[PDB]
Amino acid sequence: LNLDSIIGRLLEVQGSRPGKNVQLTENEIRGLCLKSREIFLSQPILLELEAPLKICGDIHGQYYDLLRLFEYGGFPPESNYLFLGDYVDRGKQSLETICLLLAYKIRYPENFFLLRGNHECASINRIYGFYDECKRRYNIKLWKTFTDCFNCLPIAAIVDEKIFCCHGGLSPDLQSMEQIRRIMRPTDVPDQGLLCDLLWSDPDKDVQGWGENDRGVSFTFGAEVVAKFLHKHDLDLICRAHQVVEDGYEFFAKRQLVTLFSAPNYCGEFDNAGAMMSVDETLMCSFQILKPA
Amino acid sequence: VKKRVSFADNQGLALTMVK
Ligand SMILES: [Mn+2]
Ligand SMILES: [Mn+2]
Repeated sequence: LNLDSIIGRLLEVQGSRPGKNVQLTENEIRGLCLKSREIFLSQPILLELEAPLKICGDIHGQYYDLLRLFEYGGFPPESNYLFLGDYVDRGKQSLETICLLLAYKIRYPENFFLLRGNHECASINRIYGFYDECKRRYNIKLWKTFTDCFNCLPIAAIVDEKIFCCHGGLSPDLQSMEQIRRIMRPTDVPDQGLLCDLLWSDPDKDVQGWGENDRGVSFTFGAEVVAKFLHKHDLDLICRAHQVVEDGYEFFAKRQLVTLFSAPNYCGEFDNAGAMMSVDETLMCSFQILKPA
Repeated sequence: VKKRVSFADNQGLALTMVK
């Protein structure tokens, strides 16, 4: 794999006027989808991680905001990074986004980690724009390779046995961490159950126990659900994304949970800001926020 | 042996970096 060349061409459009693309060779990308896929299957499905690192929420193809993130927090391995799914769809440059991440993953597999989102799934990114982007710029079979790569993504992580990181949130079927480790890869996302709720569920201010999710999929949960889950597993914080927030960060249940969103002006239909939780080795968490004019 | 999660805002330092 001629990796340093690929990463170089991906960062060549930094400073250019936004909207300019990066088109890699069809083979080069397919190499990323295989080399990264192997690294995923080697590392645990439940990532045991050590601070210090930076955690970023949804990107959703917004590639120039992602470049603004690294330009702010430092290009790897200057910092470590954890990403919470939703790399593709909605944005115009999903291919530039996902490739630069998968390249860094292969580049520094012990200091760069990508978690699965509800859009890293064929049935979803078929609808919202990653499929039309692959068919246009390349072909269909490349999308199927992407799918085979997405299936083997890791699901959740735990930063020093205290912070719990998943895309969506909690599941009623999750009572022990071994239920996560026993999940096999490759895997599609089933419409119901544990794996589905980890990428689709949402924190609800209005309900206390569990409730029906307006997405038509998974469940909501309340401030009571967060207090019991952190206590039973001896955890202090739950970190997730999956939902847009005004400041880029937004606490829940007396700072027990935080929602991260790293895409400013989410698909040109919001005034929102992008944020990024910088955690030093002592598990002290302060945010870095992106914002337009 | 086991560290704890402490916010910078909670511990007397600014929470937010603007750019
Ligand atoms: Mn999402
Ligand atoms: Mn999303």
